[PDB]
Amino acid sequence: QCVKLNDGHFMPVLGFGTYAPPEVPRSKALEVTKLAIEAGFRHIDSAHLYNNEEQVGLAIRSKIADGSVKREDIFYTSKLWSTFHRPELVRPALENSLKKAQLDYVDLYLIHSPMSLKPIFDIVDLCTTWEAMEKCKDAGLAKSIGVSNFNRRQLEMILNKPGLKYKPVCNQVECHPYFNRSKLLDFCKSKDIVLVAYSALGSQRDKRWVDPNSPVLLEDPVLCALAKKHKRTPALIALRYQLQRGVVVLAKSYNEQRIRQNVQVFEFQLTAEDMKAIDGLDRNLHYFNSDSFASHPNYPYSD
Ligand SMILES: NC(=O)c1ccc[n+]([C@@H]2O[C@H](COP(=O)([O-])OP(=O)(O)OC[C@H]3O[C@@H](n4cnc5c(N)ncnc54)[C@H](OP(=O)(O)O)[C@@H]3O)[C@@H](O)[C@H]2O)c1
Ligand SMILES: COc1ccc2cc([C@@H](C)C(=O)O)ccc2c1
Repeated sequence: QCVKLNDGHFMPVLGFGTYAPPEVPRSKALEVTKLAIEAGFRHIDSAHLYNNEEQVGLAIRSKIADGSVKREDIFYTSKLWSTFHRPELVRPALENSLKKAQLDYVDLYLIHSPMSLKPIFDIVDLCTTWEAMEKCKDAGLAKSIGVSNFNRRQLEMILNKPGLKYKPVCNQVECHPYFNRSKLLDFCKSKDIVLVAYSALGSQRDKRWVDPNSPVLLEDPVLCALAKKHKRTPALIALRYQLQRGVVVLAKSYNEQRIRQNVQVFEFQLTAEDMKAIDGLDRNLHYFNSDSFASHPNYPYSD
């Protein structure tokens, strides 16, 4: 299934997450992105930060060359990293991501984070960063442009700026049953901005940012009980939850079985009572909980 964005392009509602930590060889991203596309994923989420755009791009070009898909069938996202917020650095950074992937355009280019870093924090008017993003859409470098990790206030700042040409099409944010972003999702729906959920399966629990004492989302007893009722798995319940909320959902897996499993989210439905039960789990838990974000002047979870 796809969703129609506010600029008239379409986004597949289930996306493949490609981040793996540096202990995973870079060659894995090539293999698993091919597996994802063979499984039926058509939306692939990457970023300059992930140090994998060469491999993810090759995987996409590999699947086109062999006839499985056409370029126009794939929705490829990359993200502008926080050391490149100054407007003069935006287009060169996007052109670098395109060169690494060996693609002519990205379907989606996002501001990865509102928290600017020296080109150690920076201060940058994100409205000027946005104006540079609009120019990248105009140039045809990106079909669509959006943001990531923005709160309501930061999103309004873009929506209210004088002479705005393009609204962000989405806001890709941490979102799952323990931090379900209900109020932000309502705001996004009011503005025809799609919410894209990352860490929808509870994150990779990487020690750099996630406390290992935090509860493990896929062990949640309500999710396990719904998995048992539907004869599915807790991951599938958590992905289907987002789709029935009107949220576009990413899922990372580097495991061949689980990659193929995750596309089963299209094969069943949760009832109103099941959705109410999952909505009940919300507990303001963001897994990314680190001094490196929390001390930033533009930390999104300040509101
Ligand atoms: N915009 C941002 O700032 C931002 C931040 C974080 C993430 N993201 C994007 O969102 C993507 C997804 O988020 P994420 O990487 O935190 O991971 P996730 O999608 O929350 O996945 C968490 C863990 O779930 C496991 N998993 C996947 N399918 C499963 C299944 N069917 N059953 C049981 N376990 C399963 C995976 O382990 P295996 O690999 O072992 O299957 C994965 O490591 C990222 O890869 C990246 O593309 C963006
Ligand atoms: C709250 O704000 C943020 C900002 C950037 C983030 C970047 C990542 C990277 C590692 C990613 O895209 O995977 C994760 C969490 C993040 C949270």
